[PDB]
Amino acid sequence: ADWGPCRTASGDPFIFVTSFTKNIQNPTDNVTGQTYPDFYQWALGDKYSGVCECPSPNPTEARPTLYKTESTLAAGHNSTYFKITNNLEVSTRVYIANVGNVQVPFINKSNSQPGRECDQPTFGWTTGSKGQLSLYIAKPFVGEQNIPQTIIVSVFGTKKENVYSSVPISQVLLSGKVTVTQGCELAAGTSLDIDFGEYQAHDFKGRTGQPPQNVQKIQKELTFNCTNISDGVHIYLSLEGTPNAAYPSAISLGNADVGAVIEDGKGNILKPNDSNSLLEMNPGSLYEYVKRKVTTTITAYPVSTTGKLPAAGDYSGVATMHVELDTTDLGAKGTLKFSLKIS
Repeated sequence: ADWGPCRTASGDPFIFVTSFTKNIQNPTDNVTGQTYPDFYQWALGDKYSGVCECPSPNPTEARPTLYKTESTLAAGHNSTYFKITNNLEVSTRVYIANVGNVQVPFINKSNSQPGRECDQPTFGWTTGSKGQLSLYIAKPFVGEQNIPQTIIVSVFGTKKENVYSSVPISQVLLSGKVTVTQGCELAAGTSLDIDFGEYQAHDFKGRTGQPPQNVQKIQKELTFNCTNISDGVHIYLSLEGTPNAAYPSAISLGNADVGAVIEDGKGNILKPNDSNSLLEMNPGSLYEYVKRKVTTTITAYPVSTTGKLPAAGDYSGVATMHVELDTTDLGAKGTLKFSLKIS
């Protein structure tokens, strides 16, 4: 006997089913505060039957339906974001006819469609069927996070401002998956010239597969800033480059008789274009949840490839560093540029 709350035909809310997959491509985006606003929108084909309290089953007046939403999740980082998992938060908008996509929570939003849905349930109710979700990283995670089926919002309806039932007319069930990507980048400000300097041609004579007489070995420290790589993963350096034809352990210097070698300081040569030749780096320790600094030194020097007296000239060559995980090739991270002078 007065305008009041709406209910479904059964009394139990109608459940709308939603889901998404978010794949975060940039490793470094996996950071506290990262936000994907209004990234997923649902536009569902499901509908339900409903009826409201009214002063009689066929009242003289009509009234529009007013809608309220409430989050069914715990509070997140502000009044419109709510915790969905240990690491993720969500914010929602729900469509109300003749209003728009209204930010949850909201109250007393009118459909501006006066009616008399007061007697037997009527068909065609859709509130809940359309909405939009925003995702927020509260804490970064490694790998993937699966959001199991969870009710995230309750929709209530009424014919009387501020008078709502404790039982919603509809709810929104969400599931989904968020993934992150492993990555490493060479530290900024790292120069990649390796200048072997000058040698007399006679320094290489008769020294096949070895460095020259009076060799000045070059040492270089490499630091990679890696993200989303858990302990237990081995992280290697590998070289992409043209091997010397006579001595393939060496990188081409555009001369048949001399070449460039990179090794680990212990005589283990990192051979170019050889998928079995890998230099295991120190993977460091996680910090800021998902970051780690991965380091190695390399030792470089020219070698005689043939034992023959090389011609005087200015020689150069290149080798592109890759970082590989176990392999997964994270891609080219910088090109070493070799120079050698033979007088």
